[PDB]
Amino acid sequence: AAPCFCSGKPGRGDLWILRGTCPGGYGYTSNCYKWPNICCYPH
Repeated sequence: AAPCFCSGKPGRGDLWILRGTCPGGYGYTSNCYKWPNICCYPH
């Protein structure tokens, strides 16, 4: 998933698409949100 950076966080995160929240089964907890998509942390 994307190299897409988050706010405060260099490097990368996963680009998720038009989700208001990230899947709970994956392992995230930290994410940054950019409708109509998202990228998700940790990375």
